[PDB]
Amino acid sequence: RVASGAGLPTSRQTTIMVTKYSEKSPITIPFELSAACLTYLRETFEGTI
Amino acid sequence: TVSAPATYGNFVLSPENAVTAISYHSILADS
Repeated sequence: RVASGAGLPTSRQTTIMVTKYSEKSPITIPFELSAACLTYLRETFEGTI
Repeated sequence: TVSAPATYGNFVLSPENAVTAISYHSILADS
């Protein structure tokens, strides 16, 4: 607010409260893993090159 | 008496019981 110099200024609340509502949105994506490669990774065998 | 090969080659791990092992894992859910 600006200090007045001509008119008598009315008193006011210097702080106001506003309410905002939120919007919701999901995002999803699938992906797939072969079992054979998963067994390779899991079972740690290392004998041959 | 004839000397036959003892293993299925040399390129994969040896034991022939692999059928029981994989199935058992499903139940539970040197070269």
